[PDB]
Amino acid sequence: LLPTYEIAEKQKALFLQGHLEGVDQELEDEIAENALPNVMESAFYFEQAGVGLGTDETYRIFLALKQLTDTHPIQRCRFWGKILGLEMNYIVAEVEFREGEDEEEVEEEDVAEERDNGESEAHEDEEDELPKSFYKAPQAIPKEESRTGANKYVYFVCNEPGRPWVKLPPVIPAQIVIARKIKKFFTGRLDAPIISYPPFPGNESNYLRAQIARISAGTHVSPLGFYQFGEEEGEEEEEAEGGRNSFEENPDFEGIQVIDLVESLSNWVHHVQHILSQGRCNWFNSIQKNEEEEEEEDEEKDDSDYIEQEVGLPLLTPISEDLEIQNIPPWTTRLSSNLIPQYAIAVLQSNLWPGAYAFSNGKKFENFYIGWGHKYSPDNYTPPVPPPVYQEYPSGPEITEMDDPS
Amino acid sequence: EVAPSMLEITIQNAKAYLLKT
Amino acid sequence: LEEEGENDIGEYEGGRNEAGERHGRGRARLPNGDTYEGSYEFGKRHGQGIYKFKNGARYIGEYVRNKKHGQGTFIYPDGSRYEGEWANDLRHGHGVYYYINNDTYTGEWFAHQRHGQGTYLYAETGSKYVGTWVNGQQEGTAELIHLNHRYQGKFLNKNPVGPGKYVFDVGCEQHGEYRLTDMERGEEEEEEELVTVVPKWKATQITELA
Amino acid sequence: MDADSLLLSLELASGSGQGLSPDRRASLLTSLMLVKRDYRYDRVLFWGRILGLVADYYIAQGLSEDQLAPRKTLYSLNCTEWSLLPPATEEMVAQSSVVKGRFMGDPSYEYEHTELVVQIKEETRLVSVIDQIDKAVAIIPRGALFKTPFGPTHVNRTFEGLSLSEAKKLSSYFHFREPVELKNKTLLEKADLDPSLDFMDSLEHDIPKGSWSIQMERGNALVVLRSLLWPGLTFYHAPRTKNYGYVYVGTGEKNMDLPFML
Repeated sequence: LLPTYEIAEKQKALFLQGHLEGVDQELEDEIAENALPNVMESAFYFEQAGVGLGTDETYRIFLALKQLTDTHPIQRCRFWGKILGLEMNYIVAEVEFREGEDEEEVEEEDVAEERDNGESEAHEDEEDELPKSFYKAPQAIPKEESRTGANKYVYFVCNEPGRPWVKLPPVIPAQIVIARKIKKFFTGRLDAPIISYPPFPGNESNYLRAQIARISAGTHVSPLGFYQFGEEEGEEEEEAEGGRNSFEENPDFEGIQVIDLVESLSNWVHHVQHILSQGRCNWFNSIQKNEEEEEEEDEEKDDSDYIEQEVGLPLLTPISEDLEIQNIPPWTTRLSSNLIPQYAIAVLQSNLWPGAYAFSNGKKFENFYIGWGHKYSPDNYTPPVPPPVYQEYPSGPEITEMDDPS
Repeated sequence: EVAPSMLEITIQNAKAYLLKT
Repeated sequence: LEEEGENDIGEYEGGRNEAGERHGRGRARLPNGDTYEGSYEFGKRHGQGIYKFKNGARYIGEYVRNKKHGQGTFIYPDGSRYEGEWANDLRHGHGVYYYINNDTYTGEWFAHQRHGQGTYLYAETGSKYVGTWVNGQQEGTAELIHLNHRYQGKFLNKNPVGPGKYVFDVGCEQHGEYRLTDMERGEEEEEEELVTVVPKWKATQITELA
Repeated sequence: MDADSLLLSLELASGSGQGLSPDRRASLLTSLMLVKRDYRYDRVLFWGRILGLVADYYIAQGLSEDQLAPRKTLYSLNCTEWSLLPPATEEMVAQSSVVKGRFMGDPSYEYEHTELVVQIKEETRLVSVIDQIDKAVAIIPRGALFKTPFGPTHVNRTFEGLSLSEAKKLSSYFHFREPVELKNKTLLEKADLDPSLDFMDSLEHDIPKGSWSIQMERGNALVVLRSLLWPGLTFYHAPRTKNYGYVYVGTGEKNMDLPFML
């Protein structure tokens, strides 16, 4: 009894058409129209690019997205890519859900916040009181809301085609900061803890979500003019602090020539919002206190508690302005075949994230990460230094023992 | 006990292979 | 505050010797608002006692001639505390400091400073710096141990230096070196330009556990 | 990764996603058998692809009658024009060890390093990177080669492929080079090994431990061994057949963060 047969009996669930003898054709018409990506055409174009999986694995994920789209009410889907691992790889799909059908997690924070105010009552001993610590811990950077920022794109991950897909947990700004500060493999199991320095507040599923978001924020690129900002009428006075977080596909996209897409880096524009060093896509002020508390602290505000607003790159940025990795261009452009300029397609290679590739035949494009999910660095990944030891309470008169009078 | 020679080990391996059914 | 008012004695409840000085176990309220409860000798503190300061600071331990001595626990008003030996109102010997954010330092002490061998555990991360301490700065051969790994090598001014190796629990070691690299020129306000010495790891070989 | 079954090798090693274009695939298929006659090689192995910033180095090697003999390295920039490469020495590696980063893609490009200014070519860097990968993460299954008592090592014509149990074990895969740790092995360990089959160093004792991520693509009908010391390396094995081979598609940089990574 071989594991070749175990996948074979698992994948035949994909290959076999379901026994839908009694399911309405109108319901089948409403389902099988707009919920699917052209993974198969993408892999051929990435086969033109010199990357991508083989056919048989691509058609198996092409099957796996059918059962995924049939089980869940998916509005739009795209094959995000494949992140390899120690025991098994991860097959990742980037999707968008329908309105009003989201499985909202019903307030898991309501339980965690009610386990610290355990006041002890009815104990009368009014001597030897402990000096209470004035250390207010720095505020944890709040998670981004659904359909916004790094949490805008929902990701499902399956180990193999024919296996059930599993929902990735949403990503945390503390997770992204630590995921940048660490560098670990994936073990093929999402329940494996990330045992690293600094410690990751989550399992491998949270680290996979953080790595995918970091790849998406810096590799997902589109041809210039493919995507355009929506023309919202009436919001001309609210552009001071909030950037444009929405984009739409341009119906008038005639198309950039492949030779222009290769010779010029500026014809490729990113289509996913950048993740800040705070760990968000939109900056949050951790010092913004309540208005009822600000009215009494306006006379002793020091100049050491200001946090500079982390402003990242906006939407639709050319890849030529991405940071050069020690005079190395962050993106590699080449033709799919140098002997033919007419049916060259614009092979784009992410030097910042090895394994991330984007094609363009002139009109169609996709982004596709097949790697290990790790950021390229010219030097070593240096583990962080131990934090500096906090300075002890100074030995002033309140620690110097007052002398004994006669 | 003297360790068996490589010639003797190959002889035992050859005898056992011919004893395979 | 150690300049005694020789005429301002303050309140005292306890025994006295033949010369009128305070002797034996007694409780004294000093004029600075501080309180003491412990044994006395010739009008001076000796033996076990508790000195509670005005702002919330408090020492529990032994005293020798108006000076803290022996084993003692001082709980500072910021919520931090120290438990260990004392000598002439100074942190001395082996002792444990619990910091303001549950950080735990355990090791030797010398003149209110971290000295000798010491283990500093960061509460937020869980990493422990085990090694030699010189004037409260990371120095000498030391181990930064965190979870599944430990770096074994040298430190200098909280910036680890020189050759070293990382030992992981999976069965491997990574031999390399730390190079003190000075590329961060702070554009901050013009106050005491701090050379932010950034140590960079440069590995040379990877070995198994022998 | 034989040239005769290069198309099958590329289709099976495409599970790592780092395939090749049909332009480069058919150019490789034709050019390896051209290099095979032009230098009179017994067998030709496609080494893989070293990615660059402008062009990609396509590397392949040729072998003599002795399978353990030093092989001859050739490289290309468009899978058509193949140029030979010089062998590496100790001074060759010691110079090239100080260069870090990705390859530019131009063989005449030169890297400058300050020693306490040494000029180090990219073709100089390419040769050492190829030889460092060849000495470290080369894989051959057990029983693929047999060593005659006369000294030369030949391809075992009776090799039917590894079994299903042996394909899941790291000890059944051996380094495709001369033994190093086998000489340091004791006589008691030498008594249990076949001199004609176990004459190489096994991947079980590879330094560091856990450097191989062995995986079951299509359920161990294809056995995929991905190197963790060198990212982008994928070795495919099909049990009960003669299909085997390894391909490196990457930047040619060692993962010396591997203790940090595991």
